[PDB]
Parts: sequence; C-alpha cells; structure tokens
Amino acid sequence: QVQLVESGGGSVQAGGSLRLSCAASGRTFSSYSMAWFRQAPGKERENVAVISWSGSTSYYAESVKGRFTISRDNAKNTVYLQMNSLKPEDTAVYYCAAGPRTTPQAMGAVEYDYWGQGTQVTVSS
Amino acid sequence: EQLVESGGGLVQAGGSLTLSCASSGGTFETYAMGWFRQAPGKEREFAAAVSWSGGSAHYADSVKGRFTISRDKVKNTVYLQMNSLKPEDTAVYYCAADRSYGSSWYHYPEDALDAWGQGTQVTVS
Amino acid sequence: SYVYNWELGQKSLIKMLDYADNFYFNGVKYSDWKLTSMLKDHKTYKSIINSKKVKLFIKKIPIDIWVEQFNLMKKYEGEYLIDKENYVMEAVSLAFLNEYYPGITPKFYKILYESQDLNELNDILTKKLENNINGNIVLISEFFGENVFDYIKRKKNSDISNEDKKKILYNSLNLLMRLHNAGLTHLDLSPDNMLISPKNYEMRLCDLSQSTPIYTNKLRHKEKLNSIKPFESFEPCIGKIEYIPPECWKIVWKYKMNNIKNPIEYLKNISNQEERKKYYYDVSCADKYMLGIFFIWMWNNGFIWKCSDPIQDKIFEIFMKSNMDLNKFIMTKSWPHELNNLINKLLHMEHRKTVKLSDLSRHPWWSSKN
Ligand SMILES: Nc1ncnc2c1ncn2[C@@H]1O[C@H](COP(=O)(O)OP(=O)(O)OP(O)(O)=S)[C@@H](O)[C@H]1O
Repeated sequence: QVQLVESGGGSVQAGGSLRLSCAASGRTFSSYSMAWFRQAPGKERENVAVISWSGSTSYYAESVKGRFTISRDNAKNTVYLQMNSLKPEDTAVYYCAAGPRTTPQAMGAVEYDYWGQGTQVTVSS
Repeated sequence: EQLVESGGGLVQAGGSLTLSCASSGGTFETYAMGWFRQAPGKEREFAAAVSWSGGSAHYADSVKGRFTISRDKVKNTVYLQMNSLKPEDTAVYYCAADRSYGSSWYHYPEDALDAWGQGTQVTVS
Repeated sequence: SYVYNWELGQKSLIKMLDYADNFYFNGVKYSDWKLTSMLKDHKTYKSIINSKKVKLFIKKIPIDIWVEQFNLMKKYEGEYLIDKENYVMEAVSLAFLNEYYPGITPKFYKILYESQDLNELNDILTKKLENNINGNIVLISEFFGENVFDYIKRKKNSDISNEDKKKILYNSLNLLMRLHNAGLTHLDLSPDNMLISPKNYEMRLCDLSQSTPIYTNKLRHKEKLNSIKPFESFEPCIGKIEYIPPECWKIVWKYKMNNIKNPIEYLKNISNQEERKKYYYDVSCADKYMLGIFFIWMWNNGFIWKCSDPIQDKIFEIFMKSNMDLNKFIMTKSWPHELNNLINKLLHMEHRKTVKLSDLSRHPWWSSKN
C-alpha cells in the first residue's frame, strides 16, 4: 500500500548541487521508514541513505557522508535527498524507497518493501 | 498462515459468540496473542490481547466490560468470549500474534505485528 | 584478586581436562551414563548418576568445530569473536569462574575428549581429524534448578507477583555485577539463560558462548598497550535479536551500507585506528543494556519493542523521541517512578558509561513497598 515517484534529477557539473524529491501515494507516510539507493550502469546496487519513521535517525554510505543528506516532511508526504559537492562517481539512477530492513547477520542485505521508477543523475568531469 | 480462527457467525443483539484462534508449533509460546476488528470503511482497530504466560490481558475501552480473553495452558490457542453483543460490534475479527505485549499494539503499524490471521465474520442482527 | 585473563582461562581448563574413557563420577563410569536429550552445531543432554543421586548437564561439541575455534582464539589471544557460539571461550569462562568465583555458573566438573596444554590437545585432535576419526568435547556441569522462562510458566498455571519479580530482577543484577567483577561479559541475557532454584530464589547464569573478556591490553585487535583497558567488540550480532543494543544496530547498518559482508576479514588489514573506531562498541555497556531489556520483559510480561533499531521499529523510535526515559515514555508512564528511574540507568548510554552496577544494586527502588 504505497507507490513512489522520483523527481528533480538532471545532469550537473562537478561540485554542483541537486535536490531529488519523492512523492508518496498510498498509506500513511508516518508508518514507513524511507530510503534512497543508487544504481550505476557498470556496478551493483549502492545503498545510499535511510531515515527513520519520524526522521530522528538517518544513516549513510561512507561514499556520500557529509555531502548528501536525507530528509522528510510527513505532513506533505515527501522524502528528499539533498546532494552537494557532486562528483563524477555519483553518476547513477537514484531510487526512492519504503520500509528498509536487514538482519543482524553481516552476510545479509538491505531489502526495501517498495521503490519508485527512479531518476537519472549524471555529473560532468 | 500459522494463525487459524474459528467461531464466527450471526448472533442476536444481546446474545453471545466465542472465537478460537489456535497456533500450531511451539514457536508462539513466547508471543502474545489477541484480536483486532475491521468494519466496511473503518480501519482495523484493537479488541483484546493476552500475555505469553496467559497471565495478563487488556481490552479496548469500548468492550472493556463485555468481552474477556483467555489462553490454553498447553497449546498456543486463545478464546475471545463476547457477551452483550451490539450492532456496533459487527466486524471481521482478526487474530494476531506478537512478541510485544501491551499498548504497543495500538501504536505499531499494521504490517509490523509478527503474525496475522485470515479473519472470521461476525454479524449482529 | 585474580580477574579473567586468557592465560588463566586455559590454565583453569587444563586442570579439568581428561579422556572420557578414564572418567568416573561417584562410582559410575562415564560410558555407562544414560544421557537424555534436552541448527545447533552442539548437543546438550541431562543425566542422573547413582552412587548421591546427582543430576548432571552435558554439552557436546564436535572436535572439528573445537579445533578451528582454538586455533583462532590462540591467534587472537582469546579475543576471537563470532555471531554464533564460541565454544573455546565458554569452556575457559566456565573453568575459570568455577575455580576462582563459585556461585555464578552451575558447578563445573570436567571437560572430556570422546571418540600439558590445550595445544597438545589440538595436536592430537588434528591428527585424529586427518584420519576421519570424529569425536566430541564434552562439558560436564551441575544441573541447577530451572530457567526463568520455565519458572514463570510452572507457577502461573495473574502473572508472577511484583514481589517475586523483584527478587529475580535483583539476583540477576547481582550475578552480572559479580560476573563483570570476575572479568567477563555475558552478552546473551534472556530468561532461558538464567537459572533459579526452589531454595530461596537462588540464581545462576547459563551459557557463556557469547562471552568476551571485559578487559584487554590490546587496542582494538592490534597494538599492545602498557596497561589494561575496557574491551571493545566488532561483532554486533550478540544474544537474541530482541536484546540487541542500539549501538550494535548502528554498527550493523554501517557494515551493510558500505557493503561489508565479512567484518573479521575486512578489519584484518586495517591499521588506521580512526577507521576501526567506527566498527566497535563497549562490551560492558552492551551487557547492561541487555539486563535493561530483561527488566522490561519481566515487568511488562513480554517485550515492548521488538528490536532496538529506530529504522525498523516505530515503538523504539518513540522511546528515543523521549530520550530513552521511561517516565516520559507513553508505554511506561503509569509504572513505578522509582523502577523506571532504575531501568533508565541500564538503558541510556550516558548512564551505562557512568553508573556502576554496585550502585544500582543499592538503588532506592529495591527497598520501596510491595
Ligand atoms: N547446568 C545447567 N542446569 C540446568 N539447566 C541448564 C544448565 N545449563 C544449561 N541449562 C539449560 O539448558 C538449555 C540449553 O543449555 P545452554 O546451551 O547452556 O544454554 P542456552 O543459552 O539455551 O544455549 P543453546 O546454545 O541455545 S543449547 C537452556 O534452557 C538452559 O537454561
């Protein structure tokens, strides 16, 4: 009971900013931790960000920590991924998500319940 | 499902009904068990629940006197005795099982409880 | 006053080691016990010797798993960590506690090989494995009482009286205190791992397969320090998921979100101690947090939140949205003010770092009415 739509991507130059948005249509927003992940044509999936139900806790892959920041507005049903000091290696399709989970075992992996269509972000050299 | 209900049916306004919910496997021995209810349009709302020990139970405000729940000494099976049934009690009663006990059941979102049943209709004329 | 060290642990165990062939208890030869059974790479059994009608407990461990675990514990001088059962640790933990600190674990009687130092053992075991001659390492302890889970079920056909709850929660805190003092952690507190007697609510701890030393003279797992310090672990998967502490979850997510699938492997070749910091927690604070959950579980008659990870548990996130304060928490507001205060000092990290166990054992609530 939720469908996601990304927006606000594009091609930027190095060092440029970009703010991805994501509209959540369906069930109440309060009832799902959200996330953002990225898919670069060459490589395998990269988990990029996760945020708690209300917004208290947030976590980040070390490849974007203190460049990107994930936020959310539960009255306006939106997740954001503010992305700054962009680099070429940040070229990828970024996917808004819902209900991240994992097991305490390290061998496991980060399963989302839902993920929208995605948006492209390309970044000049 | 590992939750398997019975005892639903039609009753006269005033009369009684009593629902079983059994749970095979000694896995839910540590889980609490209880009942929610859903009417056309309405959201699924809490009815009652009982501790893993079967020692403590709590009720919704609107059934606080009429209904009582109990749990078998040996098998993980619970019984929701319903008396003085009103037209406003007509709903599908869903058995649930969880490791959390208490009013966490009012706060945890639906898809979060460890285990749900399929449902049984109760109608009241 | 000797505290847990790995040199002592081994020396404790060698005293208790023998070939199963040659072991008699009372007059009964080992071979002639009728062992009754009690996923798990280990098997436990009960048994009853008749000379003294004495009831024993038997853990059996394949030497294949033993030999591997011993080589590693030797490489890491006792500081080897896994999410699963560390059998070499449990053995030494038990042998030590028995020789130097009776009354925490059930009495320990022998460790046995079944078809000078623990290296001489491994030598043999390895020669035996090389000839496909399997066998077990057997840990033989007193059987003590019945776990808390059982105790509650039996008594309760109300829950257990608040009076009773309190006696159990108290003796448990005593045990952890004395355990920590001896120089060891538990890291799997739960009703199944605490035993109780008919005789005046007298308790014991059980298991010790998730145990660590509480003190180390190595920084993380590399550099040799000049004096002891608290022990830090890089293994966040400890005890049951319900009892896992939040900082362990933070570490879990750190590994996940950087695609680290084998910690032990990844860290092996990290010297930069700034990196290492990010994947380590304090063990002693972890114990305390578990005991906290135990308390809530015993009081509530079941968990309140199902994991201590705000990403995966809305209830936990509310706990935190009220600064882990049981009095300002919605689900514990109408509990005893004094008890909530007590629990807060096992849960929140400022308290865990600061508040000693000896001081919590003398907390006001232990003397209120009812
Ligand atoms: N010496 C003992 N006396 C009585 N009960 C014991 C004793 N040792 C263990 N038990 C119980 O027997 C069961 C299995 O024992 P342990 O392996 O020591 O503990 P545990 O944490 O349940 O570990 P496993 O690994 O799940 S079998 C548990 O329910 C313990 O409470």
